[PDB]
Amino acid sequence: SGFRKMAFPSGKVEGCMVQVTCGTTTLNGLWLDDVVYCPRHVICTSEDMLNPNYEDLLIRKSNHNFLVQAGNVQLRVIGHSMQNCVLKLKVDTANPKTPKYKFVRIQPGQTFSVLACYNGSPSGVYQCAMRPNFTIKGSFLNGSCGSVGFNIDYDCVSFCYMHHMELPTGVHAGTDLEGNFYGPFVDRQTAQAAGTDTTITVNVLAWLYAAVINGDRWFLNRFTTTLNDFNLVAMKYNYEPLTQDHVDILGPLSAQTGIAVLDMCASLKELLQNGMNGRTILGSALLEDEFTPFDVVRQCS
Repeated sequence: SGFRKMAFPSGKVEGCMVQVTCGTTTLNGLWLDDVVYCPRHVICTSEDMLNPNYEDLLIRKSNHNFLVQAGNVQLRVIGHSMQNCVLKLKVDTANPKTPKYKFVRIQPGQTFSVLACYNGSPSGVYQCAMRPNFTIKGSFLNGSCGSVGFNIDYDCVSFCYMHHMELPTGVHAGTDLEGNFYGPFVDRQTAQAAGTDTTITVNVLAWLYAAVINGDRWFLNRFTTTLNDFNLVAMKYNYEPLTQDHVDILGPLSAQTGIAVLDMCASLKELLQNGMNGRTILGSALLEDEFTPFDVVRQCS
């Protein structure tokens, strides 16, 4: 019983976090085998941040310009190279704690765990969701650049995000482990802002299934709707369209609970049109959209 925003256990990632210093800029890196990954803007200075030419900035550096610290052990850099917006720092020692791992890019609407780190040292772990507009609503303070986001499956860590910057609404932007930004964001000072966002409909429905699995049934009703007329109401409340694939993915939950997907949609339609009238669902007074069908199945079922 119960439902919480649950993150993956972080040990496997914690053993990969290091501190990378260059000039007076210090931030976090990820140490896998004999490579350290970090945001390339570690090579920047404040007065070249408006319009930096990273290729020029990097060609002017030597391996000894990069201090890498793994706890108390200093790691000797024996090479460096740029891959898109990350820097790969070759070091002389393979990380003995390297887990089995993969670099995966995630989709908007998918969730992951973030290990917030400062000066190479982990601070906390929380669950996140990639918003439709390719930002994340993280919790990050100065110096959290380089903290990573990940998923764990059968002992293998799929790294999907490295933190790079905070946008003006206080939401966050980063790239995947190959250095490619999520969204239309760049690592330089511009007017760039988060675009408009939508609510992740399939997650909201998954979450309503979780609730039913946990005994919250007040919002259910005997009605059913077509996928077309549901999406008519969705598009009006700034919800993403629902698809047959969404319905298929919701299958396992629908069958476990006995509530057909389109029946639950009738519930959602009602909730959007009249609010909750002072009631809560799974401890929340608003529709939660940062729980995938996978997440629910993992916690419930």
